[PDB]
This record gives sequence, structure tokens and C-alpha cells, in this order.
Amino acid sequence: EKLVESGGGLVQPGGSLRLSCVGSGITFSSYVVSWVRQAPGKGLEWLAGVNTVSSISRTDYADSVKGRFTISRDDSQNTAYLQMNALRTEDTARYYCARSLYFYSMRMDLWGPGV
Amino acid sequence: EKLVESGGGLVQPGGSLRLSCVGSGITFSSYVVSWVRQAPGKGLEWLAGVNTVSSISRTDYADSVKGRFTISRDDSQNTAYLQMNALRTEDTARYYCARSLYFYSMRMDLWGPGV
Amino acid sequence: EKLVESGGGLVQPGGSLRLSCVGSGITFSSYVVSWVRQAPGKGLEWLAGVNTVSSISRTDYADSVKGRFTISRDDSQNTAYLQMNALRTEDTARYYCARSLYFYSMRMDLWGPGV
Amino acid sequence: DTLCIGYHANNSTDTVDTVLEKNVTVTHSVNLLEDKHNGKLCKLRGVAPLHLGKCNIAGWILGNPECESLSTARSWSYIVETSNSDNGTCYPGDFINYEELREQLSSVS
Amino acid sequence: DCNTTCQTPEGAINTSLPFQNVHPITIGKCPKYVKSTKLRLATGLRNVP
Amino acid sequence: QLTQSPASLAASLGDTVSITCRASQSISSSLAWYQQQPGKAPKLLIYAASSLQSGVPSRFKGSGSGTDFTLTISGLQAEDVASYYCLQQNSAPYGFGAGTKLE
Amino acid sequence: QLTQSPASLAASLGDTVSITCRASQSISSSLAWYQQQPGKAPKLLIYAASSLQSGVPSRFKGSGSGTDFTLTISGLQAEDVASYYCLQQNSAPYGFGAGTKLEL
Amino acid sequence: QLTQSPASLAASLGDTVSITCRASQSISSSLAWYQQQPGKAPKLLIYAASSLQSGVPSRFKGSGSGTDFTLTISGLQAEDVASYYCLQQNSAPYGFGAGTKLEL
Amino acid sequence: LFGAIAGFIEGGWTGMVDGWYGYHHQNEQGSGYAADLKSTQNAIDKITNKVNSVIEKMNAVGKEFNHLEKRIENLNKKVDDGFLDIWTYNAELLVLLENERTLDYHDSNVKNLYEKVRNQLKNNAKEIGNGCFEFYHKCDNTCMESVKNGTYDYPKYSEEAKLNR
Amino acid sequence: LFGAIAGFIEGGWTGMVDGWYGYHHQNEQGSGYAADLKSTQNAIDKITNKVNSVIEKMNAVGKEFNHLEKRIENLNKKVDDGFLDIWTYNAELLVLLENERTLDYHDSNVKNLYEKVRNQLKNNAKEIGNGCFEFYHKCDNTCMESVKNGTYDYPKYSEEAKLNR
Amino acid sequence: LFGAIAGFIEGGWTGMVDGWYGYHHQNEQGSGYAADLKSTQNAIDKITNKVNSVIEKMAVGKEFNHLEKRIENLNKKVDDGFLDIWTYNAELLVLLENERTLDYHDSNVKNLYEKVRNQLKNNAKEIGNGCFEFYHKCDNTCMESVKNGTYDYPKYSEEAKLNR
Repeated sequence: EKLVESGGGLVQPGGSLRLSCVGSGITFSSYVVSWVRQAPGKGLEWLAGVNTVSSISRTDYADSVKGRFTISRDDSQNTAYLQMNALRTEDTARYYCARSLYFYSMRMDLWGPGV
Repeated sequence: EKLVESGGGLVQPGGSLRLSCVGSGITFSSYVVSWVRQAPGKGLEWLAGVNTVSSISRTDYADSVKGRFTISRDDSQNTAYLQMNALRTEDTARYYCARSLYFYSMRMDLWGPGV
Repeated sequence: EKLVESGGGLVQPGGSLRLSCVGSGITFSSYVVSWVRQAPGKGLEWLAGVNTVSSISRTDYADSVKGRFTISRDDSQNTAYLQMNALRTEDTARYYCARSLYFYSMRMDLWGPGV
Repeated sequence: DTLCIGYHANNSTDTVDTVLEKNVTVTHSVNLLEDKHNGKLCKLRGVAPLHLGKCNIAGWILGNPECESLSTARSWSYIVETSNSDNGTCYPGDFINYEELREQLSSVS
Repeated sequence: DCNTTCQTPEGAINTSLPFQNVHPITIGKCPKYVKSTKLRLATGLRNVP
Repeated sequence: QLTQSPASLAASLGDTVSITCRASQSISSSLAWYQQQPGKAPKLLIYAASSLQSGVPSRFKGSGSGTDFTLTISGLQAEDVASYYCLQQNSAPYGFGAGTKLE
Repeated sequence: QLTQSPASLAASLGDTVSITCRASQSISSSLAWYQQQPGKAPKLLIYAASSLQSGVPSRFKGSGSGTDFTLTISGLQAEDVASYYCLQQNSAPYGFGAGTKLEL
Repeated sequence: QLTQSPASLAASLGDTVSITCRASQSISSSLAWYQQQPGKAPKLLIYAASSLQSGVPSRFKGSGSGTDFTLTISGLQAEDVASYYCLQQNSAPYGFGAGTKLEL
Repeated sequence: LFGAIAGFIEGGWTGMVDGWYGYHHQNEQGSGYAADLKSTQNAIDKITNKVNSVIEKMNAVGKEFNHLEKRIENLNKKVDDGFLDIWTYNAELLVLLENERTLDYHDSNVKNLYEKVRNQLKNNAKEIGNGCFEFYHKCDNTCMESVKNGTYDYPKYSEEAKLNR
Repeated sequence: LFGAIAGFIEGGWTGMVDGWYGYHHQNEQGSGYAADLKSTQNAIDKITNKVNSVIEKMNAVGKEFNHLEKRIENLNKKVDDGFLDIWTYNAELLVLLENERTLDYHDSNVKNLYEKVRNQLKNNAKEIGNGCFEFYHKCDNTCMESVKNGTYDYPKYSEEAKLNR
Repeated sequence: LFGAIAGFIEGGWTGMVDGWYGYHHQNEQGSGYAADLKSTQNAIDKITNKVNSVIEKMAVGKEFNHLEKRIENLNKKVDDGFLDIWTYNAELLVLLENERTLDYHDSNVKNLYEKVRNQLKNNAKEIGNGCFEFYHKCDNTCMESVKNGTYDYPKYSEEAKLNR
């Protein structure tokens, strides 16, 4: 099982980006997908989380990116999207998509390489 | 599944008539076959019932037709027989065969069109 | 479903002789094989027993033949061996092999013809 | 003070079939059947196919006059023939072991 | 213009599912063709809300 | 043994209809209600005195345990104009009720 | 140490025969009863001191736990004229009884 | 929410290392320990505060509950020199610890 | 079947959003749901292994015949049709059996959780019947945590429970 | 296997004839048998579905060759025998597995009925062990009707059953 | 799954070399292991029948010239298809039968536990790991009686009542 991130690169401040996390396999609707980032010299920071399409709490956001970042899912295309708006210099970081299975209390043990 | 009744028509008073109820399927030894009749202008009247081959009480008859009617079963040919003897004028009615599965306390929900 | 004994014959006093019990099937590693002799005129005598490979008490002998006899097993070739050393005149008898499935407490119901 | 043991329920409306009962609504399920296609002939591993538009294998191999478009063909992933491919052996006759030639050309890249 | 790993006369298939019911004739790495119309494998519990 | 009441009953669309059955002795939940339209085979509505047959609209409900049973039709519709019979499935000479006609 | 009581017994057709085994220690229902005809492999009749092997007629019954065990043949027939042995399957060195020869 | 205590550490080969996490409110054994080497994706070591991830050597042990949790590395090796993080998986906005750097 | 998911526990909990199996508690200091993470994680691992085995157990053009090889053409059609029938049969049977086995597995998980909770409290609680236990003593959050984790103390609450019993 | 059909209940009742699983009472008003109709109806529906599913999953002449087509004849024979062997194996395996599943289903039903009656009577009755309970109170046909329905009133007889216990 | 083998009985006894399922008793006259021979024999018979059922439920090449590639491909297709079907069948059969066997053993252990529970009733206390601690003095006769299934509950009733 693999997760691959794409859709990163250079952005002007105040701009926007959409990052994509694509999963390899057939059991992607079971994935609960989280986006983490690491700034150059800081620790891991949990940003957003998209939950299964049959849940109660569909999306979760950190207070630092709430209202600026939006998380979304497409099970048919096996992809989780992170749309980031009003980008700042502090958003310069490496972004990782991680996956837990069925619930956010389970192991987050399948990480993407980063972007 | 389905039940078809055959062997009706006109009989002189004092005569005899054998009605046959044939079922479609492979689970007929499970059937508990019962005969009902509806006289013109009267309600449903339960006449006789034949049980499964491996059972204590094998046949049961209503008091009005006990001694005149005889119910029987042929599972190899998927048929239940009602032999009517000493027919009267009051026996003119539409005869129907219904089936319950395994026991007479279960749903009698498969009825035949009637003769 | 069969146990065949081979390797018997004439032997000089003080000699050695190895008997083999071969089984037909695929479940020989399950067998707990045992040797029982019957001296002409005397009764049945339990001689040796080999247990399964994964067990603790791998091998048991009777007090009459302890130190002279050695039982052994070969699951690859589906065979149980009885090595008799320092053979005496009192050892002239018929040797039978019996199996009792997984433990020595089970039925010892498969006997070989003898040798 | 009370403590009860229970299990999970959710808004999922997906159903599965069981030997004893059918149309069982369950919390989670996976799909093992694909019934969607893009409705296009497409390159296999980046290699385009060889499309014999109005010609068949006979017309393409023999060099039918109505097949000059197929004279320049080096490599292909697979060969496509159309249901209305009539242009073949224009002169009347018999192609001997034609199906054998088709079979040998199905292993040719 | 495409880049697919499975081609049928009715069109290409982009999936990793074990089975398909699109078309018997396939070229490439393709799922097994079956005549079924519904193959769903249960993971979670029976839903009793 | 099985007394069904009333023999006939005229009601209007959208109303609530109650048909009662009384047994001579105690039959424990072994009652069925059948709806019959003229000349056709009876069609089961409620079995086990409370269990709704598949495909039957939830307008029909049944109640009763020992000797008093009730079939309630809530929200009468034009297709509910038929005869209604009650069947016991407890004692060996099984039997129907007299029948109720709904208009 | 297994002691087989009769060691010889003459009985007629249709009679009831009792063969008794006694154990030095307590063996909890780990006795088996075998029938042997001369020059042939022994045949299991009873295992677990009360269980009848498949194929054996119901004339053969086994009873007893602890140190005393009994094998009863009710309705003796001519095919029951053979030797009878008791096998103990409890302690590490296993053994048979002395042997009871049933005659007419 | 989560405070990781040492924030820096210097241990020699073969030593025993303890990294502790303290939570603002009880999270009930929903804490995981990750090991990250520079420029690589984090690797999960401990989940449920005590369960060892498959393939992780038994030198790592997690222990704690409520608000206090500890990760113990017994017999430090040269490949254990990296950063370590703690993840809480209880409350709706999930988060990590500040990070502990292990050095020789 | 083990008679728990649709049995003596007659409904599921939409408010339990942290696992498949769990507890709901009602003390003097609040209420709430809490999932059993060990059981849920083991179940997820086993079902994932099941799906992987199913997909890994499984692991193609037409020929042309002229009008004088109709027998070979019919043989080819027979081979194709027979293999198609066999593989369709295998797929449907596998899915149908696995679904029943999975549902039974989950029911067993719920039943075993109920039994392990019941075997702890023993005489200190009343078994209401719907999956609930009503304590005869004061279960604070520490008492509930002990029951959930599996380290309940019957001697500690036995005297108070005995008094209230 | 749930250890009920050939387990703590050691024999079937020919007296029971109205159902598959059921109850036998011994009051002061008389004895009787009475089947559990809900369980029996559910079981009948499920097993009918099982038989129909087995049926719905299942749903030619020979060819002649001359003496110079022995290879093609052997290919045809191989195809026919292979398909025959596969289908024979499938039919046998399906029957063998389905029979065990049916028997275990019936065992589970009986055990669940015992569990449901036990969790309702609690300490007002005593488990004899063969399958029955001896009530510590003298309660009539209304009592056993309530137990069969599932509407037993434990507080009603809790005091009365305490003196006799 | 019945939650006994890896469940409330958390470990297997390597010192019980007499059967598959059994008892460990600790009285004043001593301790020891004793297997349940009836259950073990029945399980052994059933597993033997399972293995037999598995085994009793279960050819050279042809040469074609260069102008017979189609029938050669048809022969290869037939061979490969039969090989795939039979491999799938073998793996699937083994995978299902292993589950069924393990569940069968788990059920045997759980039924043995329930059988012992249903005899002692309130004369013993359930520790929860599989063990019952008696409220009365059970000698070796008491233990055998429990193992046989002929436990005399009324005999040790008052003596257990006083200690409980």
C-alpha cells in the first residue's frame, strides 16, 4: 500500500494551491486521511483531517489553518485534496498525507513520502 | 414458487372427484398443503390438510367433510390430492390449495388460483 | 488404514535385528506407534512406544527390554523402527505394531499383521 | 451508575448479500467489480495501436490500394479492425492459412 | 490519446479491482471477467441504527 | 370458535377501521388476517397476530394475544375495499372467521 | 500391575460371562478390552472402560472405574470363543493383563 | 495540550533513555510515539501508549495512562539517533508534541 | 450466530464514533461513549488481512476460424464459456460465504466484550439485560476506567455492593 | 458448535410438532408443549433463502472426429473431463459446508433461546442443568405466557421467590 | 470465535501430555493434570474425518506443427485455466478449513468450561482465568466426580454455604 502526494511547488504569497494524496489499492473509502507539515526547523504539525463519507464529523481542522484550508475527498478517484488559500511565508513546509483505517483513533502508520 | 390446481368440473350428485395441487420447485416435501373452498355468497372454509411425511398427525379434516373427503400426498410427483366422495349440491364452490412450510403454525401465504 | 511389519527372521543368540513398521496415508506424524510381542504359549506383552516429535516424553520402554531395545521414528519415510540388541532365546515371538493417533490415551485400534 | 456494552452505527446505506439473507445494510464495504470504462481505444504503455480503418489484415498485408495510409507502420501495442472492414483481397481468390497468418501477427510487435 | 494498462473493445479500464463485467476480450493487465452484476465484500457490522 | 365482528362495515377514505376477532378458547398469537378481493385468492396481511407481511403497506396493524384480536386499517384507501378473514392456526381442525366486508 | 481374575472359563452358548480386571493403582477409566483369536492381531472391543468400538456387537459391555473393571458378554455366541486381554493406558510403562481364555 | 519534557537529549551507546509526555487533560491511552529521521517520513513506534508496532525492535517500550506517558529506549543503538514525537488521537483537533532530539 | 448484535443488544450507537465496539457510561460526574480500541484494532487488522487474501487469491483475445473449422470454433466457445461460468460461480460463492463469516466475527467480538465485562463485576452489578450493568456501588471515572481496561477490584467495592444488594 | 442440541439438552422432543425450537411447562394447571413461533419462522425464512441461493448459482452433444484428428479429440475429451471434475467437486464441497453451517445455525438458535429465558428469570428460578428451570414461586399459565413473550415481571415475584430460595 | 483459547484462558498447558483439553486440580492430597478423554477422542475422530474428506474429494503434452498455432494456443489455454482453477480451489479449501478447525477447538474448550460451571454452580467461585476455587473441601473423589459429570451438589451444599 502506498500514498503519493502531488501538486506542490512555488506559490506567490496570497496565492492558492491544491495538494493531492493518491492511494494505491482498493480499500480507500476506509481511509481516514490526515495532512501534516514540517517547517524547515520545526516539528510535525497536524493541519487537517478528512473522515469517511458515512461518518458524523466529516472534516477537522487545526486552529492555525481553520478558515484558510479546506479538506476534501474523492473515493472514485482514490484521492484526498487539501486546498490552501491565502498562503503565507510561514506555510513554506514539507506536506505529508497519512492514513488511519476506519477511525482517527487507529494507527497512522502509512505516510506519504512528502512534497 | 407456485401452486396449480387441476381436476375440477361438473359431477353428478353422489359422485366423486379427485383434485390435484401441483407445485413448482424442489422443496415440496417441506410443504404443508391445505384445501380451502369458497361457496358463492359464503366465506372461506378450510376443508382438509396433509402434513409432511415424517410427522405424527398425517391428515386432518374439518367436521363438515370428515368421512367424505380424503387428503393424500405424492412428493415424488410434487402433488397433493383431495378425493371427494358422495358429492352434494352444497359442495359447489371454488377450491383453493395453500401451503405453509414445515408446520401449520407458519404462514399460509402461497395460494393457488383455484378451480 | 494399514501398518505393515518387516525385518524379522532368524537371528543368532546375542545378535541384533531391526524391525520396521510402515504406514499408508499422509497422517503418520500424528501416530503414537507402539510395539507388542506375543511369545508362543505366552500372552500379549507391551514392549516399546514412540511418541510424536513435538511431545515431551519422546520414548518409553517396558522394564523387560529397557537398555537392549531402542525405538525410533522417521516421518519422512513413514516408518517406525525397533532395534533389538543382545537378543535372547526368550525373545522368540511375534512382533506387532499398533498406532493410537495423537496420544497414548486414545484407541490403539490399528494393528499390523505381525512378523 | 450504569455501564452498557454496544457497537457502532452510521449513516452508510450500502448493502451486501449473505447466504441466509439478502440486502443486509452494513457499516462498511468494499467493491470488487468494475463496470466503468472510458469508451476509447487508448495507448498501451505509451504505444499507440495499429488501426486498420477500412482495411483488414489481408488488405493491409497485401497492400490494398485503399490502404496507403498503412504503409508506414513500425511498432504497435495492438491491432484494431472495424466491423465494416471490407477492403481486403480485391482480386478474387483464396488466402491460404489466412487465420494462421492472423495468429502469427497477433504475437508480432 | 491515452496511457492505459487495460484495453477492451468497449474502452479502457483504469482500476485495481479484481473483477470486471465490461467485456471478455482484454489486452494488458486486466481484471477477471465475470457475469455478475454486484460483488460487494462486507467489512463493518450490520447497521442497526 | 372464531367470531368476527362486524359482518359488514362502511367507511370513508382516510378513516380508521377496526375489525375484531374473538376465540372460544385461548389461542396464543396464532392468528392471521387475509384480504380477499372478489374471485381471487386470499392475500395474507398479518401473521402471528402482529407481524406484517412483506409488501403490505404499514397502514395495516394487528394486536391481541389470547382471545381478543384486532386488525386496524389507518388511512383507508380505495384499494382497501375488500373482504377480510381471520384464520386460526392452533387447533387441529383449522378454520376461518365469518368474514367482514368493507365498503 | 494388572490382574485378570478368571484366567480360564468354560461357558455355554447363550450364557453371560464376566471377566474382571484389577489395578494396583487408580487408573481413571483408562482400560481397554481386546479380543484375540489365535495367530491373529488383537481386536479392540472396549475403550475408555465403557465405550464400544464401532462394529462390535452390543453383547459386549464394559464397566468400572478406578481399580476394578469388568467386561460382560451377554448372549455368548460361537464367534466369542477367543482370548481376552486388558490394556492399561495410564502410566508410562503400558501393559496388558495376563490373559483370559474363554472355552466351551 | 501536549508537553514533551526533555526537548533535547544526549545519551551514549547502550544507555537507557526516557522521553515523557504530559497532557493537559486525560486522553486515555490514545497516545502514539513516532521516530523521524531528517528529511524522511515519520515512522510509527508505539500505539495505544503500550503496543509495539510490527517490525519495531523490542528495545522500545511505552507506558502511561491519563495525562502522563513515557517512552523508554533500553540499550540505545546508533540507529536510534533521531527525533521523536508524540501524537494524541483523542480530541477533535489532533496534534503532536514539540519534539525531542536524541544525540550522542 | 452469537445473538448479540441483533440479539440482546437491539441497536447500534451513532454516538460512538471512535471504534466498532465500546461502552456507554452514566456516572454522577457525566456520561459518554468510549470505544474499546484493542478489540477494534484487532478486528480491523483481521478484516484487512481477509480482504488482502481475497484479492490476492485471484491473481486474452479471440481466435478466427473459417467455415471448415466449426468444430474447433465450438470447442473454443465451450472452453471460454465453461471457464467464465466457473469463475463467476467462484466469485459469488466467495463473497457470499465471507460476508456471513465477517458478520459472525463482529457478533462474536461484541459477545466476548460483554462476557469479559460481566466476568469482572460479578455480584457487584445487576445485569439489566440490554447489555447494561447497574452497579451496586459508586462507580466514579476511575472505577469505569478499571472496568474498561480490565483491572476492576471486586474486593474494594464488595462490601458496599453487599450492603446495597 | 454451541453445545445445545447434543449438549446440555440431550434429546429432541417428538411432542414438539408446532415448531423446531420451543418450550415445555409443568404448572399446577397442567403440562404442555409450545413452540417459539418467531424463532421458527425466522429460521425457515433464512434456510429457504439458503436453499434458493444454492439453486440460483448453478444456472450439449458430442463432436465426431476422423482417425487423423486424434489430437483434437483428446483435447475435447480433456476439456469435458476437466469441467466435469470441477463441477462435481464444487457440488460436493458446497453441500458439505452448507450442511455444517445449517446445523450450527440450529444449535445457535436453541442456545440463544436458552440464554434469553435465563437472562429473564435470573435468580427467581434454578437451573436444573438438563435444559429446564424450577421456579421458586408458584406462577400460573399467565407466567409462562409472559416468559415466552419476553415480558416477564421480575419485581412482581422477587419477594415471593426469596422466601423459598 | 468463542474467546477461550486466546481469551479468558490465556495460555496452553505444556504439562498436560494426555489430551487436547483437560483439567488441572490442586487439593490437599496433591496437584496434577488430567485430560478429558471423551472430548479429545471425539475431536480427534472429527478431525480425522475432516482430513479424509479433504483428501478423497480430489497426462502428457501434444505437439503441433507451425501451421497449427491456434489449436496449440487453445491447448495452452485449457491447461492454464484448469491449473488456475485447481490452485485456487486448493488454497481456498485449506484457508477455510483451518479457520473451522481452530474454531472447533475453541468451542470444545468453551463447552468444557460451561459444563464444569453448570455443575458446581454456587459451591465454587469463578476466578475468571478458567479456574474455580471451591468453598468446600473437595477430595480426589470430588474432583473425579466433577470430571465424570456426576457431581453431588446437595452433599457439599451447607458446607459451601457457610464459607460463602
